[PDB]
Amino acid sequence: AIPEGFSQLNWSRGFGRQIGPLFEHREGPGQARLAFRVEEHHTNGLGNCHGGMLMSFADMAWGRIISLQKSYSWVTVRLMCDFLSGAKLGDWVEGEGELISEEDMLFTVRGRIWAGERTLITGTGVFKALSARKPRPGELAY
Amino acid sequence: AIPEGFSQLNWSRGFGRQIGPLFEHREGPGQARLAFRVEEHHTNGLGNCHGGMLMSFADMAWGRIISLQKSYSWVTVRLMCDFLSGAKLGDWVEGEGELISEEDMLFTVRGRIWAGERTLITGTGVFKALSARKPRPGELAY
Repeated sequence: AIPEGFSQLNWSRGFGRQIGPLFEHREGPGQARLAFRVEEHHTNGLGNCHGGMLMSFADMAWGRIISLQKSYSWVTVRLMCDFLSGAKLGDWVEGEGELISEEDMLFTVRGRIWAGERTLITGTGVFKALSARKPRPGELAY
Repeated sequence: AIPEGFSQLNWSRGFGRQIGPLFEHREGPGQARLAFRVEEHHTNGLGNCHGGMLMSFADMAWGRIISLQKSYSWVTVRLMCDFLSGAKLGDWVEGEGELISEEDMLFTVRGRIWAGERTLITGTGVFKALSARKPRPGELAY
């Protein structure tokens, strides 16, 4: 029962699959959102989401902006996260960034991660767009 | 062939196992260091370590300070990472923090992650120590 508007992302290999399952919001309003359900392999072994998981999730959730806007490959240059509250096993966690500025292909994204009415993380990411790649469904270039 | 001074950390479940294998430095000089070898499940599918992996690794590497000093459970309150260079498949990556200050159980740790002579990440973590837990071998309380 995936929350309305979301569909599962599918990787075959690499780090996204290690930390999945992750979900992306469909095209239109809320498209910039990713989500995940806290599962045992996300946790600290004690029923709570590991903060390292939430940072990895913020990295991907907030960088999603650049993918959608440009369909460029990109790399994190800076990531800053303040942790306000925790997530537990089975929480539906969501993440989104807002694109504030771009200078010479450095995109600054202000971001949040939340689980319902609880804000888990507030922070800022700076991502460097590298070069054009094959567009993916839902991206502007697709 | 684990680099001299390191032994594999072993988890049975949870997020550390998802992102392993990780290694910890033996007791004595360098004890505060963790390490990992970049494997395919760490990468971006293109031979390079995902930046989200490196942040998760920094979280655990830099918080290791509190574990060693206190054998307290702890939680990340703030994590800030500037990414200077990338790691590739098969690189031996190491991470360590230096404990700068403590106020009322918030421990501020200045940190680095490196692969040989390359610094991958410089940053700062603030960790909140929560309560005593069972000491682990190599920790001060053990």
